[PDB]
Amino acid sequence: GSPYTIELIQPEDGEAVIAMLKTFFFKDEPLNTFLDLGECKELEKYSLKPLPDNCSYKAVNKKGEIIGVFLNGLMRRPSPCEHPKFKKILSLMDHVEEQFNIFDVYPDEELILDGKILSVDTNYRGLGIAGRLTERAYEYMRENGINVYHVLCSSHYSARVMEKLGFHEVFRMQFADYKPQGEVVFKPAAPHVGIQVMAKEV
Ligand SMILES: CC(C)(COP(=O)(O)OP(=O)(O)OC[C@H]1O[C@@H](n2cnc3c(N)ncnc32)[C@H](O)[C@@H]1OP(=O)(O)O)[C@@H](O)C(=O)NCCC(=O)NCCS
Ligand SMILES: [NH3+]CCc1ccccc1
Repeated sequence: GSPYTIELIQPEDGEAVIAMLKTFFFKDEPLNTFLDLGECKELEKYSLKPLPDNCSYKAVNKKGEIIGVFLNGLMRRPSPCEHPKFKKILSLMDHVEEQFNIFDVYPDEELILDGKILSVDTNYRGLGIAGRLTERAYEYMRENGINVYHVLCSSHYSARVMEKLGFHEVFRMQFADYKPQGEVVFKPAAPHVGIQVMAKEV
């Protein structure tokens, strides 16, 4: 009996979204937790960047507070940062993109939807809000003729959200195996075993 709405995130929402992410995602996404991310303007800018694509969604409670967000942006088929902790995360994301091209799985797709930042207020977890946020994007995909939803998960819990919705894990990289320059960079808490790249054909 905790009602909420699912709404498109507007440009004026940037501040509220960042406030929520700082309380939750910035502290409790597993890589951020492992590194103890702290203040990070670069992740703020990173989070705001896809908003103008108009396919990022917020869950809002009966008090008008944001209790969940899924920030998404369009991702195109490829063709030929001072914050020292976020730099490591960014390098990991570059690395995955170097080792796995989602577009090889979908050779006839030019544009796909990329699920970038997913966060739900701890008090409201286990109610399927992340799933509701994810499904909302299907409406956008259908309107725009987008066929694939790609979500790189750094959490076993977000991977579970995607699995319930019928996403399949098309690439796994275990953190224990990520050793750029020969040494382990990340050792997040179990059950977060690795990067789980999830894809749905909607
Ligand atoms: C990942 C996250 C967005 C899921 O949101 P959610 O709305 O709770 O999603 P769900 O209700 O489907 O729960 C997913 C799974 O989380 C697990 N979970 C972790 N903590 C939980 C808790 N406090 N309450 C209930 N379930 C929890 C459960 O295994 C659950 O599976 P199940 O309910 O089907 O048995 C949320 O856990 C979160 O914000 N985590 C921290 C930030 C993060 O890791 N983001 C994703 C990085 S890719
Ligand atoms: N998709 C999750 C990856 C991630 C982890 C931490 C900061 C930004 C992005």
